[PDB]
Amino acid sequence: MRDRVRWRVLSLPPLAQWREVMAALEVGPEAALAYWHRGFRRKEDLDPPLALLPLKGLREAAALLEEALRQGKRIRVHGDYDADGLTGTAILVRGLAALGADVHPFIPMERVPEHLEASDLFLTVDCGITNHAELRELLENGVEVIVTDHHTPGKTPPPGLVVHPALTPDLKEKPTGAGVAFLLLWALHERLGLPPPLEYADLAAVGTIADVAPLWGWNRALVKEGLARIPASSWVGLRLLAEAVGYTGKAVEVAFRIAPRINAASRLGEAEKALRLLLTDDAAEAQALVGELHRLNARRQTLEEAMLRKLLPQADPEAKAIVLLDPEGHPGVMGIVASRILEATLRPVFLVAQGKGTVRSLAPISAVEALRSAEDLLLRYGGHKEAAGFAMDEALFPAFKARVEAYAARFPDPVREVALLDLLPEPGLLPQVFRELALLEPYGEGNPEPLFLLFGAPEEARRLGEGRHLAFRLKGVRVLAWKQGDLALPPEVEVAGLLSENAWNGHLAYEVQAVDLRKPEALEGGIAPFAYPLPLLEALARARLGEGVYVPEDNPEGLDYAWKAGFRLLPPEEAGLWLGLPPRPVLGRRVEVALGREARARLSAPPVLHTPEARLKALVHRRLLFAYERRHPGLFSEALLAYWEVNR
Repeated sequence: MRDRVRWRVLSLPPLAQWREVMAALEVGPEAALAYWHRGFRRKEDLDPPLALLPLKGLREAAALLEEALRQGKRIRVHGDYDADGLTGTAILVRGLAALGADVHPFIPMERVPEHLEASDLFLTVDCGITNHAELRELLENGVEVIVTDHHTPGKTPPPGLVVHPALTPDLKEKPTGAGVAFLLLWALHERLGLPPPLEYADLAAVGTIADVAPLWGWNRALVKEGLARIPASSWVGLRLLAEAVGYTGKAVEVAFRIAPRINAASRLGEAEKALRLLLTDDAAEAQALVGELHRLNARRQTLEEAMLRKLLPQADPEAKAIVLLDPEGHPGVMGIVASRILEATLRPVFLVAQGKGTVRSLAPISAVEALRSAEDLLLRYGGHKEAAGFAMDEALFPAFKARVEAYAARFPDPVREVALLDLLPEPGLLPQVFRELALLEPYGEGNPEPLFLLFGAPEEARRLGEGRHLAFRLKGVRVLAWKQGDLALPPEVEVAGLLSENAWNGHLAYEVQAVDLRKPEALEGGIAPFAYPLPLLEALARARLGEGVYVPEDNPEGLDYAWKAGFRLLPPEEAGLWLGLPPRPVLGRRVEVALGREARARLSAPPVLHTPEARLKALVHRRLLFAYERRHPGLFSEALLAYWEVNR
């Protein structure tokens, strides 16, 4: 598990593009790197337009709804029960009610006859993509059907009007159920001559974060609009839930504090509670409902901890697959218990409780493809590569366990990657870099917060507690971390951490929150090697032995000791050993390079005149020294190409 983790330094971009990004966006090289990796290049990519995505079927549904409203038809909004489904349902229910629609909600064939008597138009939120047979509402008695969902569409769309992103050719946005609900309300507003329903973007944003959709393009735009409307929401229940959790406008707070409370209600059978919170305009009742979700959340956490405690100490080792059975375990919390086991384990995880099953997988193992490998054993099932679910008679557990364990063995051990943006800059530059990274927010599925690589010997190390937690400094910057089993740092450490702005007592401190920490190891990254870092003393020996060598015109102080000493001086393109850097590229040259220690060459070590693209050259220089000291051919070679260009 803690041996199947790889650290990769992210590639450097072409310097002409790098500079293009720095200029537009107006930022330094570190932030430009992150921006370039996430695809942001014009000032336009940071604030995409929140516009009406032209989904396929959207206009017809909008027309169909206009008709429903004018003709006073009765509408039933049938939504999914997770946060995305509930916020989407609230969007449509509040939205349509505001326009004089006769509309009510409904949240989960045996119910089809109820839907029939109670409704003229049937609106599904984040569901119904493969509910064909329910074609009776369409057939047997004239009930109009509108389907809005974003779950994997079957081989053929179902009856009634369907509004699905993955059914719109081209289109590369990935709106969720709440997002689609939001677009549909928008389309209806266009038809009626009304302005965009921007006040519903907070509800849309919540659902969007909850369903872990990619935070880019439209999704990114939508969330920025919504995160900002939350503090003064038009929905007192959402504003009150957000304050209860100390919301400060950050997407991470939604994903981890707001949506979980809504989901807890649902997973515990009290989903109407969460829905009502989103629909009431009475603050008193809203206040009370927030207490109720707080109690449901606290309950879900309690059960989740008990289950985790019973299960984690089990079938984990190096078992290709983790298949555990907990008979009396609550079905509503096993999904999160699987994820926590999966993370602490880097192995697919299968849980079964009260005849229901959940799967959390990763790497080359498709969660749903494992289940398929043992499908005749299940009563029902379905999912994707990372998450899947099923029902099964617990009697078939051993058969199931073996099947899926055998299936996972058909693959290589999963390996977790940690993506490094770059070396962390000198402490003096941390503030500006942090402010420049700021425009990347909101962080999330789309774009994760960037990590930096700090490297050195830990000083002023001080524990804070009686284990794990500690603090220390690496080359002038304070780093906080949870020493992963051992405490006491090796003589030298490598850290992958978040650059933090820690407010305390009215003053700010910029330091690193380690997400991972370890004894130096081989780093992934760089381009195809051509320059191989060679230690200075080793290089001078060979030079003295008479090897064909190269010493650049700069620092003729060294080029002198060479003449005096009689080195077989040669031009860089033909000598296989360099004691310094040539001014212009020399490729097609598999060579060995040395800088020194006192070497004038080693003066890629002095600072400059900051602020401008001087900060660029400095990042390149820091890199060269790093790759040189770590004897990393790829990173050195890559850093050397960028060095050639930042000097042209």
